[PDB]
Amino acid sequence: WVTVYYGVPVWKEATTTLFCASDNVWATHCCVPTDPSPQEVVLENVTENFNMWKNNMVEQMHEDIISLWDQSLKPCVKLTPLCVTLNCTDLGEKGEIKNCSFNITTSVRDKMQKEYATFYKLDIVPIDNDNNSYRLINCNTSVITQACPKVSFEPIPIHYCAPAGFAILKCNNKTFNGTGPCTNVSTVQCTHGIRPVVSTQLLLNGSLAEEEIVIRSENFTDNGKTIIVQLNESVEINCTRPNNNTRKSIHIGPGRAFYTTGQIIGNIRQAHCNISRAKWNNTLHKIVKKLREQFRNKTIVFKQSSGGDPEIVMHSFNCGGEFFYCNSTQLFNSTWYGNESSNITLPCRIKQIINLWQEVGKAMYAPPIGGQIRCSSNITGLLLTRDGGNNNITTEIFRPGGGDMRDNWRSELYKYKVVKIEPLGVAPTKCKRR
Amino acid sequence: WVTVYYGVPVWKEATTTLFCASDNVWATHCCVPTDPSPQEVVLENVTENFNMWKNNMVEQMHEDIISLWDQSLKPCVKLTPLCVTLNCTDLGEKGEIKNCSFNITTSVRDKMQKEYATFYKLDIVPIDNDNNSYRLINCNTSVITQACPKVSFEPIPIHYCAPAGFAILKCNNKTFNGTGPCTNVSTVQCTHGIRPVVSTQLLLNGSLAEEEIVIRSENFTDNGKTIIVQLNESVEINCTRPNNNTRKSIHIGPGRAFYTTGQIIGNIRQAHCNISRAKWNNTLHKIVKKLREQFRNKTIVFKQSSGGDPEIVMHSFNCGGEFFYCNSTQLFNSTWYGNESSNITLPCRIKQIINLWQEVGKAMYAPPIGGQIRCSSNITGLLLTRDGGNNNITTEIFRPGGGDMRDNWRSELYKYKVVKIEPLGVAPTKC
Amino acid sequence: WVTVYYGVPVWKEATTTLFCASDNVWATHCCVPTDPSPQEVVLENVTENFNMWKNNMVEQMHEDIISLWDQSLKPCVKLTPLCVTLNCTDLGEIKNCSFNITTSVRDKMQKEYATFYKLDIVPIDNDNNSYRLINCNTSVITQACPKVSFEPIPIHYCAPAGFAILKCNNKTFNGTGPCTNVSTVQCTHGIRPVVSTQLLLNGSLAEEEIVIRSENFTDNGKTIIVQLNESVEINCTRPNNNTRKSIHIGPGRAFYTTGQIIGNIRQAHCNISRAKWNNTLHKIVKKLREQFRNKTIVFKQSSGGDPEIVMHSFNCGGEFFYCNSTQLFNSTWYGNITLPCRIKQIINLWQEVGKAMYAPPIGGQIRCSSNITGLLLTRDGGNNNITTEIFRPGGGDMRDNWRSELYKYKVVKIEPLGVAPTKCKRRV
Amino acid sequence: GFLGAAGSTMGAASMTLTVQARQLLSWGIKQLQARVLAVEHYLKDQQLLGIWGCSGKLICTTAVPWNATWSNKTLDNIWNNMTWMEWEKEISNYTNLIYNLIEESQNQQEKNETENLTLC
Amino acid sequence: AVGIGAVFLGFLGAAGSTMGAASMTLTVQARQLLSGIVQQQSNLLRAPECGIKQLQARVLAVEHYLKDQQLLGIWGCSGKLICTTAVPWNATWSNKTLDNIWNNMTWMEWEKEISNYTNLIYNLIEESQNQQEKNETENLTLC
Amino acid sequence: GFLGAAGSTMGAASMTLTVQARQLLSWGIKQLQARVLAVEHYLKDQQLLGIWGCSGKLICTTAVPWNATWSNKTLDNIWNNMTWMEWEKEISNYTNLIYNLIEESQNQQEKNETENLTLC
Amino acid sequence: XXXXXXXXXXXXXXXXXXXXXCXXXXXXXXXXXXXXXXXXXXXXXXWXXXXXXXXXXXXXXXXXXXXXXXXXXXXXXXXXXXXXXXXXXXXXXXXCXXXXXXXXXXXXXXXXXXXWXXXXXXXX
Amino acid sequence: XXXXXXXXXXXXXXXXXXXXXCXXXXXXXXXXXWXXXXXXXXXXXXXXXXXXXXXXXXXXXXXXXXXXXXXXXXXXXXXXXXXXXXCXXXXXXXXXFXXXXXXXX
Ligand SMILES: *[C@@H]1O[C@H](CO)[C@@H](O[C@@H]2O[C@H](CO)[C@@H](O[C@@H]3O[C@H](CO)[C@@H](O)[C@H](O)[C@@H]3O)[C@H](O)[C@H]2NC(C)=O)[C@H](O)[C@H]1NC(C)=O
Ligand SMILES: *[C@@H]1O[C@H](CO)[C@@H](O[C@@H]2O[C@H](CO)[C@@H](O)[C@H](O)[C@H]2NC(C)=O)[C@H](O)[C@H]1NC(C)=O
Ligand SMILES: *[C@@H]1O[C@H](CO)[C@@H](O)[C@H](O)[C@H]1NC(C)=O
Ligand SMILES: *[C@@H]1O[C@H](CO)[C@@H](O)[C@H](O)[C@H]1NC(C)=O
Ligand SMILES: *[C@@H]1O[C@H](CO)[C@@H](O)[C@H](O)[C@H]1NC(C)=O
Ligand SMILES: *[C@@H]1O[C@H](CO)[C@@H](O)[C@H](O)[C@H]1NC(C)=O
Ligand SMILES: *[C@@H]1O[C@H](CO)[C@@H](O)[C@H](O)[C@H]1NC(C)=O
Repeated sequence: WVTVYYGVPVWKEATTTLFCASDNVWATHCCVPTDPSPQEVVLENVTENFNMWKNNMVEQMHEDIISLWDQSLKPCVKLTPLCVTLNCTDLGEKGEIKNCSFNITTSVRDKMQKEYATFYKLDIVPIDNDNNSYRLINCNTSVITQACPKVSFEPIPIHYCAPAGFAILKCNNKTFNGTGPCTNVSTVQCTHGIRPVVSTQLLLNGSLAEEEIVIRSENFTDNGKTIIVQLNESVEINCTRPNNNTRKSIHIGPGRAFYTTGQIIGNIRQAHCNISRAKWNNTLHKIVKKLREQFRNKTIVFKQSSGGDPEIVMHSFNCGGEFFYCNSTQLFNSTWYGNESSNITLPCRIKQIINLWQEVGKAMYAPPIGGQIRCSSNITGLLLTRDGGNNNITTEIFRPGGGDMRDNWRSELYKYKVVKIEPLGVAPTKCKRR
Repeated sequence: WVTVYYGVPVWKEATTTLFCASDNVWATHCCVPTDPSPQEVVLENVTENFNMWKNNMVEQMHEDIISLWDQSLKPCVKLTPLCVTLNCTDLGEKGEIKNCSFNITTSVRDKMQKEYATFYKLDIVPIDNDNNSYRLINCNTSVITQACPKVSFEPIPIHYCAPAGFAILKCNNKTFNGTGPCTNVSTVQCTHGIRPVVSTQLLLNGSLAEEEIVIRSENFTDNGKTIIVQLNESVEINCTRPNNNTRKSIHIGPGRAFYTTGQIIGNIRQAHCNISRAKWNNTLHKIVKKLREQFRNKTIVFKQSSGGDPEIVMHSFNCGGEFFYCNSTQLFNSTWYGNESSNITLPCRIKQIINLWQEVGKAMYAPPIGGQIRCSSNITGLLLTRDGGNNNITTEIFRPGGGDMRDNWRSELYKYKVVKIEPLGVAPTKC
Repeated sequence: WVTVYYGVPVWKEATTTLFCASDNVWATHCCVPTDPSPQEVVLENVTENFNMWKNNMVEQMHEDIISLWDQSLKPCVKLTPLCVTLNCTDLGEIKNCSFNITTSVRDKMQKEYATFYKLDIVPIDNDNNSYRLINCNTSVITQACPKVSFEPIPIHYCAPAGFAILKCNNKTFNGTGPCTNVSTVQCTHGIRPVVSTQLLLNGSLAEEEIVIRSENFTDNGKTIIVQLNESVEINCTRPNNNTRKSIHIGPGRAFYTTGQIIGNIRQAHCNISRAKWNNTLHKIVKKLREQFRNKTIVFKQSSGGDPEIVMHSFNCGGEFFYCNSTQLFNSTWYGNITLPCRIKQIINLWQEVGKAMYAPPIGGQIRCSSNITGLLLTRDGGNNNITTEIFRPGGGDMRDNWRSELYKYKVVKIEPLGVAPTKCKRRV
Repeated sequence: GFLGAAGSTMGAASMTLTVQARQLLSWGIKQLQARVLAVEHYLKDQQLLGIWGCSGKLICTTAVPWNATWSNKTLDNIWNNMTWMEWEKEISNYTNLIYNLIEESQNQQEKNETENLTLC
Repeated sequence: AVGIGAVFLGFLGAAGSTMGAASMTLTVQARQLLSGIVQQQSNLLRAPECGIKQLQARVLAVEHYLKDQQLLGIWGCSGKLICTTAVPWNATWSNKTLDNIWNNMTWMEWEKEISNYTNLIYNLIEESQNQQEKNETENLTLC
Repeated sequence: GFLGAAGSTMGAASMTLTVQARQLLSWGIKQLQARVLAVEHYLKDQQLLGIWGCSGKLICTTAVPWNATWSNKTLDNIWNNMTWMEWEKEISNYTNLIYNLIEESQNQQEKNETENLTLC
Repeated sequence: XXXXXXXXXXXXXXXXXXXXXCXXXXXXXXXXXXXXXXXXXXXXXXWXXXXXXXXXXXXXXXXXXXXXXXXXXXXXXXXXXXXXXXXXXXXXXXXCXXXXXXXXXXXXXXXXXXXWXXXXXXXX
Repeated sequence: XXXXXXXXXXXXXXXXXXXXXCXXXXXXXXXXXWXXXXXXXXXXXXXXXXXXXXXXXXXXXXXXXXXXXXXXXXXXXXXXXXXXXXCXXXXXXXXXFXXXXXXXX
């Protein structure tokens, strides 16, 4: 009369805790081995509504990244004893790197030892007006923790996996705009491999579009929303720190060693980064061609972002353990009209005291790496912001940079949603109970 | 023939972990919502033995309270750089509040900064023979942790609830003396709302007796036991901290600030509590009548607790966010006979360094609250201790204050016991 | 016809997490009550393959002991204010060291005195008076809490439901291979987590004679575990009537040291019964010759006076003894004893990097009443052609102090679901 | 495959009830709660199936009439022209009413099984 | 209003009633216990914002449910509130008139009366089911 | 005794299935994981028995004649002259695929109960 | 003997919730069913609701089941009743009463009003 | 079920053996209770169950029969009979009351 069916293939939207599979900090945290050849069950006749900007998988990824970084830094050397006056001189540009001396108590707590350390200008703030007395940029208002040299934060592919009772639905529409119905949807246990790459303007080592550049925005006419551009072909970006550094340790406690550059061999050089000019020009041409679909009959103008701290206006990234802040102005300085047809060297600065999550009263010190650093990354997407208050004219201005760190992960999680399985269904059959 | 019955209305005494529900430390911990119109079932013809002095719900409440107090102080500022010599001058009786200066190293390790802070006399102990040289009390033998200004410890009603498979039995005898059989028993899943109020002599904001004053003791003959007096009517106690304080923040580290009082506006005035004289006089008369029933044909004399330690000879409480230590001598200084017929302002001291749970090597610093503090609490019970050795006289001596902290909560949990449900059983049948 | 059976008494060898029961660091950890006398089912007509050398119960015991020790020392005093120059005067095995230490009050420094052993004092200058606390240069020395006992007590390792512990009851079992007398228990016996390096004190005795087990007996570099059926009584005496005092270095955090030694200062010695030890070595060589036939057995030691490599290290309840093994293993066998020992207060039992523990002294005088129940010996390689077999004390690591007791146990996973043929139809 | 029948008709999906039923059963506290929660969800459904006289069955026919205020499409379309997702959405507002009647029906059956037929 | 079985007394309401009358409220007790997880999940949905103590309480509640269900599953009692077996009652377990047991005793008094024999009785019940299980396949006329 | 029949023949050992069944269910993360794992194994086996038409049984004959291979011994050689440990070794292979046959057979039978087998 | 007495709001608005209360006296609340019924002007009494006091085992007339509630406070020994969106047509003299619970050793039961309170006139 | 007053009125000048019946749509078994709904008062119980005299009931108040044909009568309605003869089916059919007969005398 009324028949109960258990094992009904239905689900409802739900938020749960996801676990993480891999295959240092990521390998340790995402300790679950992955399953080769995931079942990837195709749903032959379903339509599922997605919304990449309300996806709680991004919120969980963000919280997991912050928690993992915090746990990784807890069992490490604190730099509180170094919040002292620094007597700094210049090396060699012409003042970018300083050789600073100070009086610090050593591991045996009865001897004051004069020590020398090498600091970058961005990490040093003047104290006095003599141009010699400096202090660490925020040591009086925050606790600076040295990253453990044995703990690697290098991004690796990770997979977010649903617990039993839940499933992840993946949109397999190659041109899906991140919101609305997807009519070609499959069910997976885990997401694809996602690299937790931290950057502020360009998306590095991400996924490429299958057929075309896809430009996504929560509301394209709302100037306050970040535009995420997913490229269909990567652009190679080759960043380097050519200075050959010899590292030394300064001991500041019973087993608490401060790491600094001991000496620089050869000449001091700028940590430039090279992007191919032809590939970037074609990339911008194709971005303009797709962007003009949302902004009809407008000139597309690329400009650098409004002035501010390097974390806001420069391209920030982790290259081999060093944090580079590159001047991207040469990449976003052009006017395109739509009637066109078809090396860039970016200077960069190195900053050792990093506050990646904008925490109050906390900062990380990245110890120097000796030798030279070279990275080759793939630019797979862009974060653009459209100027506000810009109307009544025939041109649009786009600037690099998005919102917070979530924008770097939505670009990978845009095709996934987590659903809860509801196996109990009821149908009005006519069978009697007995 | 053996017949198996499942759903048998049988239970056994058991100890389990109860969860906390509520309708701030307590709002955060007791996150589970309560049920509307909670289910209570009266058990007819059921006699159940209760013993309020062997009730594991009290032990759990005690451990949970201590655990939350310990957890809430974990991320807060530890006041270790302040255990230094203080140059303290009188601020005003004039010496109750002192203006103390000290040389403290600030967040910059090579720069010494002279700072000023305001401390109460009870928190400052002289160290040298210089009348102006003092140090913080117990800072050399304990770690003083500042309470976080954003964390409120104000007690709210909470309910202790049994997990499924267990039930809480309640005694509905309005004059039950806390031990022995109870013949009016009901089963509930959650206790009534209990406020985790901390005090040393008077029980504040508690439950009132349904019918008359009920006096309970594990053994009345044994004078070493605490006597818990549950009142018929509450007595209102209105406590004031009249000083208008301005909070000041002293930075003692890289993101660690110490909070003190920078200035006081107006005159320095004594904190005090106002208890109605007629209501207290009636309360003591009624208590004496019940004590005479327990202690037949004897004179009942109330005296203040002996000793000089403000923690045990004064009425202390946390109200308004500050800890008051009030001199209750005016309340417990009387002689009553059997032929008796049918404002009191208590001076109070403020103490900022509180060893609230009698910990070894630990203390909390209560930061000052600016403005003035007003408090209105209900006195719903008393803890009395009887003097021993008076076996050759006709007068009994009672003093305020009990022998334990748990006694403040037994007075609320005395009517509840936790039992485990045993739904399965067997019996012979006519098969 | 296929019939499914549930509750089948079969199992596979498996590694799972074991929990712990006990009747102190082990107290409040091994929180489960023990069996009301052993609950054991003897399994008749069964054979079970055992392997004491690949038994993950030993590895779990190792990890559990390290974790317990690491947790036990966290809420204790960290001796970082003491890594200062010491002015030490000989009493020169034990020195009276004075130092200027800042106390709990940040504005005041006191000149304190403490008693340190030579093994815990590092010379730092050429004046023969300036010394520093050992390893404080690079490690954090944590004082053991004086209220927490590290005495080894019997504990029982228990399997979770769905798993069972099988025990081999073959009194002469070689440690590996098929066992023909097997029983089922839920918990192991009262194993003593004794920390030692050669002597295996306060262990279990062999049921019969002396049983000598090894993973191979022909490979070089492997431990030989000798289990005795008779105990050898040892009374290790530290006849120094110490009076202990505390030094307050932080806000209720104090360092505990010996304040004075009353009477004479004498080297600690282990009084080992001569007849029992001589008979023990005699019986050991008599059984050892069954495995190393037609050979002379001698004891020729390893290397010199390295407390953590060559000397016999063992605990007594806070006073760690480092004994000179050459007193006991120097004989030639064919056809009282007073063992000198040193005391070391700064130890690193599991060779951790950046950490060390300070063991507070025990006041009064002490006697370490203990039994030799077995030995960990290593054979000297390359002597197969000289007619004399050379053995030495030591070798291996801490795992061999537990393998000698857990050799008779294995953990198995129960597989209650079986399939078997029947005569019945489903009758759908 | 798991949920492979999700886009199929209600009739066809009845042959995949065992595919989902097995899949549903399978740092630190963060993940330990998930395992406990998964068990509770499994048991939640089993308890509901235990309350209803549906224990041990994938398809359980009840004794509750369907002639109420419930939205009920012709069976030809429910089983051959509808999937379970749209079906469950169609009757979503009546889910609790349906469940309550099923429990009530079982309680009457229990009275017959436990209170009336007092045989042995 | 008129009927048999004091369901309206609520959970444990019949605890003070005699064994016979209280047998009409087994459903009341069972519903309170056999819905503990369903009800707990419903209570959890009222405050989604809601470590060791909570997991121990939840695991214990699950273990108690599963142990009762396993024990009834081992006995031939699955799905039944009242279950009878093939085990005769021993005169040593309790020597009383059956009418007085059912009409002059409550279940509390009864369970106290036979407490020392409860585990013994349970073991006998299990033994009888094993014999029945063999009878289901040993007697091939049922197959 | 618990597992005392392991060295006994399969026939005799079939009488202690409840002895083992009772014993299959019977830094705080370590103890909780041990308890959760024991619960998960119990439920895993109970679900497998209940997806098959074996719920509530200790001995369950299913709708499966023996297929090619699967067993190399007859009824007397297995039940009277062999132990369960020896049996597990004898059929250490052929431990899968049959489970899907049984699962599908049970689902087909439950569907048939509402379509054409001993119907309604 | 039982001396129940009713009290109620002086007046209610039309199409608004209404409530009333009844105090028990000289009787156990438990082992009896608290009840309320009301008589419209120039009409026979109609039963409205009842609840077993021992466990709040409420029951109500089907006509009012969708817009009625009943509760009691054992601590106060008092019953209460309410109805949602009370219509003007609901005006009546509403009385509370105790219906004895005629429990037998056989677990039989019956209930009917026995002890009546004076009515509380009410209108919406 | 439902209850109804079969007699619209049961009035007499004095001392009549007045009677009324309580009819029903279905049997009320032993629950056909009676009450005296006196003017300006809550109704008094007249008889419990089908014929169990109410506590302190008058000796002259008779009750008889049951269920769908229950009845009650005065031995003699000597005084104060002007009360409606209410009855109820206090059984499965909730606690439905009859219209009540307009008794008088
Ligand atoms: C709790 O205990 C009381 C007292 O034992 C129980 O009440 C008693 O119930 C019996 C029925 O089992 C009553 O007997 C009946 O009395 C009437 C009186 O007119 C008589 O006509 C019947 O034939 C029968 O004898 C007894 O009077 C009654 N006693 C009292 C004092 O009320 C009560 O039922 C028990 N409660 C539970 C929940 O078991
Ligand atoms: C959506 O349609 C595409 C084809 O346009 C399907 O793509 C195939 O997906 C399978 C997945 O196993 C691959 O093996 C094939 O190689 C893909 N084919 C091509 C031509 O690329 C896709 O699976 C469909 N997805 C859904 C959910 O219906
Ligand atoms: C996509 O990639 C192909 C690669 O050949 C390229 O030709 C095409 O222009 C790209 N599309 C866009 C929109 O950039
Ligand atoms: C970056 O390096 C790769 C080889 O690692 C090379 O293919 C690519 O052309 C380089 N990019 C630029 C912009 O020079
Ligand atoms: C310091 O400690 C001693 C005991 O060692 C105590 O007597 C003294 O009062 C303490 N000082 C302060 C300021 O509390
Ligand atoms: C305390 O304050 C309350 C506030 O309402 C007032 O009623 C009471 O009389 C006051 N009592 C005293 C003793 O001041
Ligand atoms: C999807 O729909 C088509 C008809 O449009 C049908 O043939 C096919 O079987 C459906 N898919 C599934 C998985 O049943």
